[PDB]
Amino acid sequence: QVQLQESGGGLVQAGGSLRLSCAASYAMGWFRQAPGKEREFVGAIKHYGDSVKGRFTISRDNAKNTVYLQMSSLKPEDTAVYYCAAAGDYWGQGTQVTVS
Amino acid sequence: MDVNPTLLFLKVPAQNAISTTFPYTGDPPYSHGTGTGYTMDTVNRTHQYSEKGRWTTNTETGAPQLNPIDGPLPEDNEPSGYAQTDCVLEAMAFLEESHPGIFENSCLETMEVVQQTRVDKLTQGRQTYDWTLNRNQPAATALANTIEVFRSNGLTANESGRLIDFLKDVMESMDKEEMEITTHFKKKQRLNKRSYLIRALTLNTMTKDAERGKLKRRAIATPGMQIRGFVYFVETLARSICEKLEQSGLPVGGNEKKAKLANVVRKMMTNSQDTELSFTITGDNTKWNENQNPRMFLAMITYITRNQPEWFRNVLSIAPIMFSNKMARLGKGYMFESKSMKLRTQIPAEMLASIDLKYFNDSTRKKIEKIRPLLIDGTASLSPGMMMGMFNMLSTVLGVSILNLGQKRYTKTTYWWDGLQSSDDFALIVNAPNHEGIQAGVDRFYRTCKLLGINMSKKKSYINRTGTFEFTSFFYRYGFVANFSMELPSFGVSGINESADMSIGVTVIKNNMINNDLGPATAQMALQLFIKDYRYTYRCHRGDTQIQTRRSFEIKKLWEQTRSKAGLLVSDGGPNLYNIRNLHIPEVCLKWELMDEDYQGRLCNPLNPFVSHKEIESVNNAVMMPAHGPAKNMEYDAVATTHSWIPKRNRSILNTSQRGILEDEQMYQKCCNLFEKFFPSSSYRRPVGISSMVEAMVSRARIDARIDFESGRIKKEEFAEIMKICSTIEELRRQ
Amino acid sequence: MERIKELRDLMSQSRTREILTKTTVDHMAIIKKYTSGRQEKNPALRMKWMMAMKYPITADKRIMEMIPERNEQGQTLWSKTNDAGSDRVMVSPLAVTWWNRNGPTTSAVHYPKIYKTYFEKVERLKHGTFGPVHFRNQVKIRRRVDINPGHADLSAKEAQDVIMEVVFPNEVGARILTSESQLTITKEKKEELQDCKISPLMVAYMLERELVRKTRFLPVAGGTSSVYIEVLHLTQGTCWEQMYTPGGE
Amino acid sequence: MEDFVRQCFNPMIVELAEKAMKEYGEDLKIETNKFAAICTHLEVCFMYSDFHFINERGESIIVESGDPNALLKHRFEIIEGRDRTMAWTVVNSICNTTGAEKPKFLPDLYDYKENRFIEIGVTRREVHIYYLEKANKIKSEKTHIHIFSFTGEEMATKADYTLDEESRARIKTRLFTIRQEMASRGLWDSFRQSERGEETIEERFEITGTMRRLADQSLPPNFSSLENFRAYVDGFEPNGYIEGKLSQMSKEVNARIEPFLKTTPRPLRLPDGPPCSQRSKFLLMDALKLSIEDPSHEGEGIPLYDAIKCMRTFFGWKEPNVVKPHEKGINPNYLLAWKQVLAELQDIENEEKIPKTKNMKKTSQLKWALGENMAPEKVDFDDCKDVSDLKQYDSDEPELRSLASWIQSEFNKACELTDSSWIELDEIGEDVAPIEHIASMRRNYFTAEVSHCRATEYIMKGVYINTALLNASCAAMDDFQLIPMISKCRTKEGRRKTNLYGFIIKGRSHLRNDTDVVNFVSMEFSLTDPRLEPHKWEKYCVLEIGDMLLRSAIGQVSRPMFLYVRTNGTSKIKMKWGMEMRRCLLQSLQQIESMIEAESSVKEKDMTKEFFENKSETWPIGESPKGVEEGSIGKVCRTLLAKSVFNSLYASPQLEGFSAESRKLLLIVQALRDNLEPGTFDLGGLYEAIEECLINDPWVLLNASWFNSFLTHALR
RNA sequence: GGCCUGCU
RNA sequence: AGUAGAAACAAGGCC
Repeated sequence: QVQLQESGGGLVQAGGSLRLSCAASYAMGWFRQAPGKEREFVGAIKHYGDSVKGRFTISRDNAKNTVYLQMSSLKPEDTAVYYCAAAGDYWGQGTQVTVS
Repeated sequence: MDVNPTLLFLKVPAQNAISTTFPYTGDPPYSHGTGTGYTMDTVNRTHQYSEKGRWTTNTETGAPQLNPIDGPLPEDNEPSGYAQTDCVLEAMAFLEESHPGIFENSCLETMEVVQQTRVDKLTQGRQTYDWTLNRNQPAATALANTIEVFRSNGLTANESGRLIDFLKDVMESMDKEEMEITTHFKKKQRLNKRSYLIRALTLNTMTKDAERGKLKRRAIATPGMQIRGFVYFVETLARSICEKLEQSGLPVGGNEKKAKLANVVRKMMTNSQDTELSFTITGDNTKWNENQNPRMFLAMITYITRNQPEWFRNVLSIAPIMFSNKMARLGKGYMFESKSMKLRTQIPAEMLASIDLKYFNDSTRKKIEKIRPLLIDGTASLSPGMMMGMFNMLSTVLGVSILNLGQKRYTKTTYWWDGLQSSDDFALIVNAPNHEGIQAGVDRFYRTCKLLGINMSKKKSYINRTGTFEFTSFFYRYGFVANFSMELPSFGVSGINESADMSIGVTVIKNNMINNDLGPATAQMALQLFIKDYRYTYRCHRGDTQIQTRRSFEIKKLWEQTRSKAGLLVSDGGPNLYNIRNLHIPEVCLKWELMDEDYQGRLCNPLNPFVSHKEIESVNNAVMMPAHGPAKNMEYDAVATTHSWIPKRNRSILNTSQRGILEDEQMYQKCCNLFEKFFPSSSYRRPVGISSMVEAMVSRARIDARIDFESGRIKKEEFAEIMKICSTIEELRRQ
Repeated sequence: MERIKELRDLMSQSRTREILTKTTVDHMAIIKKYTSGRQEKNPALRMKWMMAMKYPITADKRIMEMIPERNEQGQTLWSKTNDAGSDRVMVSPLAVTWWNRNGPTTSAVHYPKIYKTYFEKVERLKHGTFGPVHFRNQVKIRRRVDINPGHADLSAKEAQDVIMEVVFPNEVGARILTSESQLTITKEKKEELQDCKISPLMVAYMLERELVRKTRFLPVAGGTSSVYIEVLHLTQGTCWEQMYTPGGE
Repeated sequence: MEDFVRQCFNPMIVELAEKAMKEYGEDLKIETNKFAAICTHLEVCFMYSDFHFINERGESIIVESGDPNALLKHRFEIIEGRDRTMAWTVVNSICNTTGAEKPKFLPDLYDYKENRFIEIGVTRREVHIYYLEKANKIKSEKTHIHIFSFTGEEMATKADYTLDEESRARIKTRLFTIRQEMASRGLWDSFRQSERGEETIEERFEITGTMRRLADQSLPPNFSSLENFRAYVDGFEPNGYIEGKLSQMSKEVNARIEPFLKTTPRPLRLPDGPPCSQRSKFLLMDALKLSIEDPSHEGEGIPLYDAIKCMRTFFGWKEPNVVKPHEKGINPNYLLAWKQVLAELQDIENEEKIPKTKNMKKTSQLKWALGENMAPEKVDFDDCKDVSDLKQYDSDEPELRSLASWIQSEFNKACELTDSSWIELDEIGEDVAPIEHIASMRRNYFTAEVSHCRATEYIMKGVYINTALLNASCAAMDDFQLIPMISKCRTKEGRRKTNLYGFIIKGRSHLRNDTDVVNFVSMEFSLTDPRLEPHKWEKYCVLEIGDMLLRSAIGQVSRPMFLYVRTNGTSKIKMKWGMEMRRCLLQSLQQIESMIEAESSVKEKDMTKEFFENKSETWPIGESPKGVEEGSIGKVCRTLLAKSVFNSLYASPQLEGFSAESRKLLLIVQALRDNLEPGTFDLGGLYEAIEECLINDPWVLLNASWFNSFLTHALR
């Protein structure tokens, strides 16, 4: 019943900024998965992990049915396959973010 | 002419001048060295009075134990510990029948107390054998050390704050494979199951000093902390039982003892008609404690606790179960001297198991040879009988059962008997129509006593016609006669402090005037002598004299400074206004109207750095060990003055490896003072709960800052400062 | 301010921090009584032996900043060496007498109000009237009598809540006293001792002594009244009776 | 269900709720819905209290995040989230500071504007019933109550809602979040009704493990388990078992009564051996006094100057020489010590001001006399095991010694009057009651009788000597100290006088235990020649130091004047008990006053004056070869005082044992004399108990001889 | 020689 | 030597 599509990923500079958005068909989460690993918690809606706190901000528009993740001051260690959005059981396909 | 005071008894009856026969004006006998010899002698004597029992080896402690119960009946008048289970059960049954509802009620109140008792009740006790250090220490210290060890080992049920939970943890500790203890020389040492069992079942033996009335010294014992809770519960039950028995005299004072003795003698003699003869036996029991088997106390309690919740029966039965397997530490050891090489040595008692016997004399050699088979890990198994009156009240219960077993309903004969029992001492009034009847009655009473493991000392006992007898240094001759020689040692300076000593002395004079029939002129002489000794002890002379002392200068300037010198306290070099009419008034209040306001204010100043009060229990209570009796406490009336200082402590801990105990003392006292300043009622009512210190202290800081702003000195600046300081200590406790 | 400040200072050091953290409130009493000092077996012998030493008594550290280290001739009054297991310092007995001749003075007018029992005894005796002494055998019979003449008809526990609410109003807890006699006692002893600064503990102890009924068994002949039992030593003897009437009657 | 509280709520609240769970002692695994419900209650309490601040006005300042400032006051301050003790602490503190009324149950919050409590409760059921339910639970409450319920409705009395409505929208959004999250979970099969107020527990004290096996080994011989023994006890009923064993028991177990007649008691046997020696710490019967006739009081004065002045009052000094040796020591050391004492006394006399206390030089003489460096050095057993001489301390019965006639004469002359008053009593409150006047008159009579008595002089001597010795030991622990024996009396003429018996040199006194011994050497002047009763001075060394001339009708005697010198020792306990010798006066005079009161209870009148003046009545107080001699009441006073003084002087365990075991026999004899048909079970045992206390003490042997004489005179 | 303790 | 009496003191330990 809840389909999810992520937008706003791509190739960015180190110290740059990026606004991920997930459109949905409930609480929301943003999770990430690096190429060499399983899932890592980023943000939920608010709470943020240690590795991303102060840099990243989660927000939602319940009228637009969208959850946003505003990333700033990006590091090469934010690079992940992929930034996935989730609804709680329902998982997006994820959007590629690569920082360099 | 040769003077002879004893001939005075040819005109004055013996009891009317018995005070002359009490040499209580000289130094009482003291022991000088080890008590190991006495401990070994007591163990051997206890084991050989029950030699005909049966031997076994405990599977847990591995120690040899001797069970004489239901053993062969004695065939001689020598002491015997061969008590018969059926006979004692029948005696208890008859006791219940003559007093229906005694056991059930007493068990009900005991159950209430046990299930509402707290752990802190164990701190209200004198020296106890701490097994963490293998030495005697104050009850509170030993309890704290044992609790710390238990918590370090994983037994934390005592955190519930209930004595029953502490005992549950104690029993659970018995089934542990390996416990850990701390030793300073800190080193962590591991104790296996058997070693910990023996350390929890052992007793510490010492020599009793200041014991007047015998040529030879004796040994006494002190148990550990694991077994004191069960003992407390058992003694609570026994006290509740004896309080319902008029034939017992152990749980009462002296005057009550005299009243009951008078009542029983009047009842026995008055009811006796002209045809019945009456005889009083002033009996003492030889080897009272050595012939009382803990298994028999177990039987008595399990009969008492019939038709009761099984948990109550178990908790009350745990104590005699541990006494039946009790071990005794031999003692300090033995000191040897070599005059050829001019040296001395001190060997600990634990070496007695393996040390050669060339150093010991014949008597000690034989004692060691006889006690060695019972030595297990430096301590001797003492199963057969009690060591030193730990179960006083249960022994009194057994004696009262014996006394009641001759109510003329169980005697089934013309003769009958009654009397009063207080452990190790009794008065027995036996009536019978003829001398043959009296002889038969006394013979049957003695025989029944021998069936319960109780022996009558024939050497220290005698029988006469009723009207004259003795009981615990109370001489009855058609009415109790005052002695005043038992209280003579208590007429000096007690040794608490100046005000306390003054009040205690005057109160003792007053009491001995009320009870021990002290004369008016004698009381005045006692007051004069006490004042003289008090002034000569505290260096506080009248002030108008030229007696140079270390304190005669300040006293003299205070004297010359004061205008109304009649108001000065004797402690400050003032006149004594006490008299027979003023013996019940504190010194401060008797001289209040005569003091100058300046001296009065300086004296009774709350900010004085000398007065120190710890708890409600230790405000005006002084522990004076009376001569020829157990340690007792007295309420003394006194006003908190600058003279209420507390004296210096020992200070010898600084040269011992146990030096860190003082740092722990200081830190604990600092924390306790901080808590008291945070919780003013900490002393009067001991706080209860399950939270930790800093939580309560920080939270009360929050609230008190708040409200003391809502009216008081605090300000927003200070209130916020306190709030964020509370947050700071919070995050500090986090890390 | 201060209190939380020494709290923070204590928590600064690791050992006291651990003691504060792991120790629960219930164990308060235990650790407070935790001491290496044995209870003396023969107090008189050592009091007669210690008083021959210099610095035989103990006093709080504050004494070092109220009393000079030496008097006019140079006799030392206090020492800076602390006691065995406390922060208190050992001082000489002269520091007591010194405090009574040049120490700070206060207003002791409220001590009579605190120590009600003793001052009532003094007042009762001061106005007493003696009588002739009659010499005849006295049949002293032993009876249970109440010694405290000011007991307010309350038991120990019964008056303990009253005492707390009078002195420690905040630590009362659940209890709110129902009996109106307790209400009036609380009101009176609250308004009477509203600013007395002797000590909370001594105030509570003396209130307990005054209000709580206590009873003891004594050999009496006549009398039997509470006021007549405190002077039982002066009115009744072995072969003499001294008629007496306390000031109260 | 607990997974929900794992997931959603923050740590702070979950551990607060876990401690509240531990509070009342019920376990979380059996019923968890209570945990969730009360943690949601606690959460609404926080979320309602926080984010709400106030400044000096009312009109709370609401900030989403508290900025750094002193303006961090909280609008609502929480009650719950604390222990019951602290919750009631806050309740009482608020009541006492706010002057408000104390509620009987737990509130949840306090507010300033309206100065009162808030009891927040959000229940599953609708508000309009739970509100008045908790209202009727709380009696006559002014604390405002406010409750929510899951449907989203709010209510309150007074139509009062105490703060912003957006906060309440927050509350109900939180509420429906809870609701339609359980919707995903599915808990309402019990969520509405899961707690019914269960409070019950059974106390369990189970014996198991090792402690059970111990219980199986603490039974009678023929029992196998505690279960079986308890079953037997419960099934046991009395069926005449004491009678069976009484019949079967041997008849030799008896308590036959042996009649006690006049011919039964035999005299106590005294030990035989070398005569008994002197044990006192000072001369009692052979003391000599050098005096000055000064006006100073007992404690008033300086010791050394008084001693020197008294000694200068005597002329006739001779070079000292040995008269009677110690027989075991080195008498030349005693001689040299005496001359050293004299020399140093002169040395003090020369200098400016006599020191209050003097220290002496530690010469070899007093090193030997005071036993210095003679204690064997303490070592370890592992280093001394092959030494053949190494053995225990000598522990055997003391040497046996027979009684001598000197103690009898010493006691005889210890009860004799003197030409001085040796007691100067203190002051007492002026007597106000007639009974106090009677007491004072009695006391004055006894003081007049006993003050002129050698017993009082011995009391003062012992008290002063022991006080000085104890004080010197406690002060000068290391260095040998000189102390002159001083006692001050008052003559018949009324002139005060000082008396110097001799000197005491105290040695090293590092006394730790109450039994540790301080050694001193005592020197005392005397005129009694030691060549007449040598066995009484076994441990003394006696020199000849001068000649004395006392006025007598036989020209003038010009007697010799000797010095008794000995090494003695004491201990802290002995010093303390010897410095309380004044209670002998008490003991004695209490006995006499008891006699007087007992006799006066017969005749309804005080009988003291006629007893002390008429001297008609007399008591047996000694035996002469003619027969038993009786003396007035004053002589009885002096005799009892002397007995108490000698008890305090010659105290020992032998004395205590003999006193007890002879008081027993005295009571038996008194019963016999009263015609009370006394009987004994083993009189030989009592006799053996008495006779084992008599070993070598002169005082106890004299007491035993007195007891034998009393038996001989009694039983007639 | 210097310093520590006196119921631990 | 002395005190004392069923075992001790006649200083202890630490450098």
